[PDB]
Amino acid sequence: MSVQAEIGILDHVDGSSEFVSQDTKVICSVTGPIEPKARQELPTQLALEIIVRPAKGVATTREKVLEDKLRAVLTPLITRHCYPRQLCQITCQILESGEDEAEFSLRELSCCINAAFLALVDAGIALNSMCASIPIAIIKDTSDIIVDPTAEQLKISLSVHTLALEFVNGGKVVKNVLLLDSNGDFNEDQLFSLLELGEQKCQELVTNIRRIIQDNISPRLVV
Amino acid sequence: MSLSVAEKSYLYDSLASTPSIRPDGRLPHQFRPIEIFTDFLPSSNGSSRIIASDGSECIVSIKSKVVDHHVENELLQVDVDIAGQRDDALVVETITSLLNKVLKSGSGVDSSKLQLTKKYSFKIFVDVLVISSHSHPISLISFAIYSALNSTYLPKLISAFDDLEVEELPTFHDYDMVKLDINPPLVFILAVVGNNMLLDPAANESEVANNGLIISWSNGKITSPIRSVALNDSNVKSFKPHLLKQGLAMVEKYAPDVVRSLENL
Amino acid sequence: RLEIYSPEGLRLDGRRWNELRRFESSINTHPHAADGSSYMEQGNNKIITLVKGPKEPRLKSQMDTSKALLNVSVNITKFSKFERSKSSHKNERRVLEIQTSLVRMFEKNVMLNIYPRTVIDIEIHVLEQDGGIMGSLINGITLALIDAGISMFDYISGISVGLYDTTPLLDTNSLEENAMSTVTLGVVGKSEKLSLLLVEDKIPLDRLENVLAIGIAGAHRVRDLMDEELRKHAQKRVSN
Amino acid sequence: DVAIENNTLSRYADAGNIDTKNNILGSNVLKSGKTIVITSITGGIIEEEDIIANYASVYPVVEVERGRVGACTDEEMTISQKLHDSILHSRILPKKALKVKAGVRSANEDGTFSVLYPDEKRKWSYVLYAKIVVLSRTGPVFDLCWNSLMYALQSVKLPRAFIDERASDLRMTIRTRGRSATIRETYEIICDQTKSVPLMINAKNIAFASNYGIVELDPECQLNTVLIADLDTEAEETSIHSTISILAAPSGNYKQLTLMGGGAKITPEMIKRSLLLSRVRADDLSTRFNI
Amino acid sequence: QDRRRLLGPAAAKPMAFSSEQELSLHTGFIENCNGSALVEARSLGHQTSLISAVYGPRSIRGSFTSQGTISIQLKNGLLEKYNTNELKEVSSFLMGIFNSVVNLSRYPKSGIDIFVYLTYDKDLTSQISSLIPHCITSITLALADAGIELVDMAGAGEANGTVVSFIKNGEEIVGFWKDDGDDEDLLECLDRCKEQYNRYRDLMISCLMNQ
Amino acid sequence: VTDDPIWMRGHGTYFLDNMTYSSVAGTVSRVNRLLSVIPLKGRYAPETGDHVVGRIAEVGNKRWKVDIGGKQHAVLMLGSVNLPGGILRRKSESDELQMRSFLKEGDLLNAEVQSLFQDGSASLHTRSLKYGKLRNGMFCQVPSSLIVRAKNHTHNLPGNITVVLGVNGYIWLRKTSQMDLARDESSWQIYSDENDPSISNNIRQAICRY
Amino acid sequence: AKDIEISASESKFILEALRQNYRLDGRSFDQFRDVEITFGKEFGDVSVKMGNTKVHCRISCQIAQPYEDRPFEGLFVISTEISPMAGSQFENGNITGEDEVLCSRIIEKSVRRSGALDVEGLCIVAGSKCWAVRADVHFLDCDGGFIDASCIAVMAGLMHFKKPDITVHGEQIIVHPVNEREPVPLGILHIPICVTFSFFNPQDTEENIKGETNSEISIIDATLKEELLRDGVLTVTLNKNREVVQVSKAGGLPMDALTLMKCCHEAYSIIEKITDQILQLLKEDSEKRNKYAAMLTSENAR
Amino acid sequence: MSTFIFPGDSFPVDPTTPVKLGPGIYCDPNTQEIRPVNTGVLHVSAKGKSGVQTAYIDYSSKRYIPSVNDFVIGVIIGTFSDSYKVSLQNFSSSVSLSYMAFPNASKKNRPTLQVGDLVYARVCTAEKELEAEIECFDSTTGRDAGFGILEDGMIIDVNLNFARQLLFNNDFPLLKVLAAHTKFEVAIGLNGKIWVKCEELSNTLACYRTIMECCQKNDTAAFKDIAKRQFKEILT
Repeated sequence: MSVQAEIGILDHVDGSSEFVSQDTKVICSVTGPIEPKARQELPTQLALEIIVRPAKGVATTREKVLEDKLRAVLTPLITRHCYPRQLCQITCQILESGEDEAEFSLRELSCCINAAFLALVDAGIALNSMCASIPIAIIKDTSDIIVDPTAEQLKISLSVHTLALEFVNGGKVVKNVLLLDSNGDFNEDQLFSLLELGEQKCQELVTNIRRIIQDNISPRLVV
Repeated sequence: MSLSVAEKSYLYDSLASTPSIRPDGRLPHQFRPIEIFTDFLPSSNGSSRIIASDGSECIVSIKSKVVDHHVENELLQVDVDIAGQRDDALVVETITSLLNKVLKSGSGVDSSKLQLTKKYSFKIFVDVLVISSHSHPISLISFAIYSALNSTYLPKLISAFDDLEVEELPTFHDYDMVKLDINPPLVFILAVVGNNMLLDPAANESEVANNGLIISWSNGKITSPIRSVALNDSNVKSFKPHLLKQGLAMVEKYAPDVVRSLENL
Repeated sequence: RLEIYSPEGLRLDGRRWNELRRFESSINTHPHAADGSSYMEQGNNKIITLVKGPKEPRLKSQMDTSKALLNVSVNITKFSKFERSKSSHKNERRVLEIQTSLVRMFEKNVMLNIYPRTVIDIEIHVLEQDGGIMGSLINGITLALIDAGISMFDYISGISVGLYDTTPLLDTNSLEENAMSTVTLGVVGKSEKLSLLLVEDKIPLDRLENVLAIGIAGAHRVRDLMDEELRKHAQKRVSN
Repeated sequence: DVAIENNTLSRYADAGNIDTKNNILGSNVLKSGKTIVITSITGGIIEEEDIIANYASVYPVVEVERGRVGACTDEEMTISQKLHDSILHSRILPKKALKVKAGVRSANEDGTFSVLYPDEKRKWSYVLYAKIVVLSRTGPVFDLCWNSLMYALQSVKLPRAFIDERASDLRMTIRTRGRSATIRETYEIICDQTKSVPLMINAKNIAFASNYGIVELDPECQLNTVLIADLDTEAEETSIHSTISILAAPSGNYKQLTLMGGGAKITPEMIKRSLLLSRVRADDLSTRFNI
Repeated sequence: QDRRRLLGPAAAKPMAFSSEQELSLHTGFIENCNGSALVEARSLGHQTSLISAVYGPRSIRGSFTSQGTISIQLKNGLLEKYNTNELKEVSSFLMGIFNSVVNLSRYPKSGIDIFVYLTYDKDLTSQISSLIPHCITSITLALADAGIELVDMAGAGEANGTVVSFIKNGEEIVGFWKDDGDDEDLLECLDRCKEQYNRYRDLMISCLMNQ
Repeated sequence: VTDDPIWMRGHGTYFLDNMTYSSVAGTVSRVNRLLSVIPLKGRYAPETGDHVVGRIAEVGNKRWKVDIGGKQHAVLMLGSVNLPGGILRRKSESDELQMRSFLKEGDLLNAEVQSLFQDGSASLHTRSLKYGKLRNGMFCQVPSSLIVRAKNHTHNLPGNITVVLGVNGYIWLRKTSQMDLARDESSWQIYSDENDPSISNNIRQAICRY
Repeated sequence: AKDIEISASESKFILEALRQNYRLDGRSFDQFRDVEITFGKEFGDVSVKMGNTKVHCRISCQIAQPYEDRPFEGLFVISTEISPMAGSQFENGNITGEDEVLCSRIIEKSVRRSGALDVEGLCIVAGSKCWAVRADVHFLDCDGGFIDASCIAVMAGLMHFKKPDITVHGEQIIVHPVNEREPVPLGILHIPICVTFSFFNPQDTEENIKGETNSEISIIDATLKEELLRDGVLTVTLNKNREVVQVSKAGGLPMDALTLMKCCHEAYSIIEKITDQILQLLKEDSEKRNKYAAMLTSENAR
Repeated sequence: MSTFIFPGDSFPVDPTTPVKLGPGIYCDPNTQEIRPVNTGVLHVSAKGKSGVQTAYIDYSSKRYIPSVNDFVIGVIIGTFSDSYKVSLQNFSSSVSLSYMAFPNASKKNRPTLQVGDLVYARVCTAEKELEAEIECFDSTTGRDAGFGILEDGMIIDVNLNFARQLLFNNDFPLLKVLAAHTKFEVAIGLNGKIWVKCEELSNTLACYRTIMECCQKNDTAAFKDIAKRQFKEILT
């Protein structure tokens, strides 16, 4: 396989999703809009308090760096002014990484971002645009780009890159780039190659997630 | 604070005048009734329960291990722990410091009553539990450590260890204990309210006092640590050299009697 | 290593198979700054308890209209073992576990209903343990609360049984604890209804009745000392 | 502007003083604006291409002071880990370099002692920390922490390390009150800093950071896309939500770009200008302090 | 490791090992802080630099307090190693001096956060006694720069590991410390430290005079 | 205790049926109309008509919370308080400030029990010019069961000091002032802070001995 | 943390449903929900679902230092840290943590104290090197059933789990990859499975305590609303050998020894059933992992 | 027009043609163009049947946000002097209820209520900036409509989409099915809560079990089979 996504699986929470990308498997919940804690009351804004918890061992400093990365992306995805003075806690539990957690975060991160989008779709919280994120590596053997890499391919990386882009006017016009985190050595001609490919490979992923939400929503909402 | 505004002025007046009368009504040289109870753990080297008149209670317990002392520069470890405070509030750890420095080796306390041959020292683990506090503990802890350390029994060496006896670990006699003699300091607390210097504040006195001076008595004389302390935040003032010299003079006179009454129960 | 029992009915303490340990207690050990207090000896388990309060807390969140808030703090010092405790224990699961057990249990024994907008703090300081300590802590609480004038339904009395296959040995020490499976039990009042049964070890289910039945007798035996101790004290302070 | 003073804090600041209360391996003070970053790099000892797992990492604590009584805050922890992460992916320190060997320290009965050198049983590697504290943070601090780290790292020397004859049969008798395994062998290895050989490091993989912002100007909202280089005030930290962080190395190699497009328009035209600014800043710092 | 911070490999262990002074003052040199001071002391013995920063008056509302309070953090140097407890003692010492010197009544619901950074201490040749003049010099400057009320400038000498702090031109004592000095030093030290206080008094006044 | 269904219905019992098994420690004795378990010792219990000496724990926007040494705090509120500057004056609106100026936390004051409520809580009142703040003295304290229980126990003693002695165990001992001197007052000094400079040597010593 | 506010009518209704001898789920008081065990694509990943209650366990091992008291055993540490995917009354690791401790402690009492995982054999080098086995239990959905589900998640997780084949020479441990040589499964001494009896009072405490009647409603396997609303609990844990592994009873409704033991006896049938279910599910997933391993057998007949 | 919409898409009518806004259409607060923000089915009305078209998206939620003229079941989770404080659906923002929110109640005609009574009410004020208010007295109708205080019964949590779909279409056959199998009393909240009560314990419970079951599966043919099997089960 490639990717699979389901929504609605969890029943006690306002919205939820299960994102699986090959070996990598992230299950997500959005809870809220709910009653703010006083330290997480913000005046005009919805608050975000994101938690990433790894499968193996217990969450550390790493997951805060991930939280920041997630929080960056999610702040213009969720309509902040939609709820003033309410909190939303997004709790992302990793059921399998299937890689090495300290070393590579490429698949882990991309998966969380997508499960967060879906969960928020199920939740009903306003979403301006479609977001997905794809993982891109470069392997040293050919000294070239391999899109959507497996666990083996990640080991033999010299460098690794995630991109996330905001999708409007048919979910197919790139509005903006909400992330481009390019770690390891790159020079510019690769990097604009990673955008280019990146564009088209994202838009496929957007098609697939788009399709999934319609099919799963449609027997629920009927007329 | 926990007292009245009216109460604090009455006290300030009372105490600050020539007689210096106070709720006990002591002259400045007198001490409240304390009760020493000892040796209640058969499991420990020595133990101490001291109940004071304000209803403050410290329990002080002496445990040990013999250790090679050439990999150590500490012989006495104080752990202080105050019921109803955690293990890292400012006052608790500051008390731990004071006490560790009072009991520091070669400084007002022996580092040769704790060694049984010149390679092996006993590391005495002082472990202090304050059962109730609502007044300062350090004086009462000092007094409790005295009675303790003169109730401290250690294992008696099997045989006179040399440092070349066979070059293996020292090994104790099965039943026979050695009495530990060792004279620890005694911390005494003096209080200044006006130009009047008074030995041993009660709780009430501590809450109106400008400052106090902690000083210690070791070995027939006064010695370091010396430290001033401010025994409130909100009735605080400054003081003069002459009043500090009169507090020296006062302890020198009134300390010896106390050590000798406390020593033999 | 070592005998735990013999057909001749001895131990290495020298107790009998339904004999209790040394039970010594005395009440009011802090009668100048604690509302009730008691000292509990069972063996060498040396437990002091203080009850402080009933008092209102000065935090609104700890105020409760429907009943008092109850706090039980189990403090275990660094000289309860034979050696110096290297570890922090006042921030350990084992101790929070005892806390969560004593509080939920005494919360129903004590009437907190008749003390609304109150907080009670039970403060339990261990001075030594030599095992049989989990039943000994219950007993010290029970004498503290009755001294403090805090109403109750019954006395919970803790007692331990170690099963040496089919041979149940009432009361325990360090050897007994570390060399077989121990049961710990509590009964409330002179009832057969058990408040607390705690098992950490494989006890067979087929023999489950044999260890509890002797323990519910064994419990009654502890409870009459508690009454005797208390009425000898109450008679003293009503003569004067 | 960036001003550094180096070896004003390190153990090895002098040649005629080696004092035992000091152990600071490499050190830098760096002042930019008012925001001052103090870096100390410190070792430890742990007995044990192009593949990421042959490069090692510093395990920093970055502490920031903004008037917070604590020092365990969510802002500083995220810095420290991200900082471990940057050092891994920039590939500076190959694990062969911390992989040291030990000679012999043999005491003689001739009243002298000989500590015998190899050419610098069991094996050892070192670990590297950095204790970085920050006083009066006024903007994004990340790049300051990274700039100082490098000048320090290129000042790191490592102690020498030695072992006794029959190290593999030296006893441990430290554990007691078991229950078996309370007498065993162990290896014991002191470090001696009477000689320190200097850090073997990959120069090409040294980067120096910068920071960027992307922001829009509207004339009716103080009643297109504009590029800022670097952020210094509260106002810039607060509201420049689209930002690019680049670590650029001064041969046209880049070891991280991280774009956070917090809401505003980014055309890649801005991105294309920033990658050149960052290398030219990298080239400026390089030549400025000859390190 | 830990959940709040990265601590790397945990079975890893440290490395085993193998007026006579000039105080020159500085202030107002870094910003995000209500006032800051810098004290560097050079002596034959040891050279040292101490940074201080004082944050607030801050409001601490949701409770009414009789008067303000002062809170002292000492932070372990990056080239000096001390026990946490000693830092607590010295924090406690300095608080009780400052309690007496800072006037606290113009400011209800106040907490003041004082940070003492004991950054560099280096010997070319206890220890904690010696840096007490320098801590007291630093912090006073900082309270003055911020606009926090003070009775007199606080300042001290160190004669023979004995530290005496005075205010009012040597007339009043606001604290006394003796730790591992010799018995009966009293006259030598008080005379010697008065000299020191009067000497650093004016230095602080002249730092405050460039602004 | 008993299986009788007419007795043991009151305090310090519980029951299943009529069988009442105690609930507290104490004696059985007839208080009121019912043979009932009566505590051996315990926390101070308020009642109507008691006159108690006690201190402020909290100041609110509508009431002071008073520490009498009971199971919870007793309430003292604005329709129930004489005030210095008149008899009720110097205060035109409710504010937590205006309350606070007269009475600070920890201040000590003699106040009478207006109605005992079934909460535990006791509505108190100060309303005479003898009632209100206790000043010029020294604090003393005992158990509340080793003083006589009476409606009043506040009186002059020799050496011309006055004891002010509640039902709750708190004791203030002060020099005979106008309000206690008028039996053998004040109206601007009811809750205003003032320690007389005219307390002398022999006055203080009398209070330490007493 | 923020808790669920139910009505008085809810409280009345659920009691009356028990009194008149039904349940909300249409269950019996003695009926346990079907647990389905979904084994991963990796060793020691187990998804454990019981109806809506969804829990996971992932097992990890690492090389670790023994402890000072007993260096002849290894380490079992149970994280039953909980994040809000079931409510908001569990948040941010520990924030109250009463339930964390109890579930963690009982699972330790089951697997380490009694034995249900070998610990002696966790020493690679005694007093130097050992395995540390970490069970991290993460609930994703909860509908009561908390202890029961967590336990099954710990033991299925451990049984499916496997660890690097190791060779020692001296103190140097050559760690061997899990494609290089086949990883070794853990030692299992017993199968603890819990059954949590949630006790509801039809009277009030005072009538209960010196009464002797049994008319107490005994139910297992509570719902979310039931978990909150229970007056008392008995958590009893048995293995499939007629021995009680651990008992946690400490607060709630008191009970006669006969009634407690009744409980134990009921649970004893129910745990063989869960144990059986677990056995045959493990097998059929194992058959798919064994499908060419059967071909490449080196244990063959002469 | 009745077509599936996603967020991040164009509006499928022109913004030039006047429209009234309903749920799930947002207007950019800079751009001043309207766009969808929810994933569902979009409906637009046609003029000549309305005065001006009203547009809206039907989207599933499981979390309730206050809107006016909505009918809601709450539990009273606090007693305060002048008002009571309601939680409609758990973990969320305060909803306030005047003392005088009930028919025939004034300040000389104050109620006495308690925590843990169930109420049924209209949202009569809703803001996000301020608190939402419910009155149990219908000011528009002028007769409360059997609004008031429920007692007994059992609250079934539901889906939001299910709850609106049962309320706003009376061709939905769940309650037609149920009415054959018992006689019952029903109260439908729009906060994702629906109350039911029969006279007897058996009868209430069967309703509770059935609506719940039906709600999960959420399929039209499922609904018939589920009732018939469940209402037999409770009498077997």
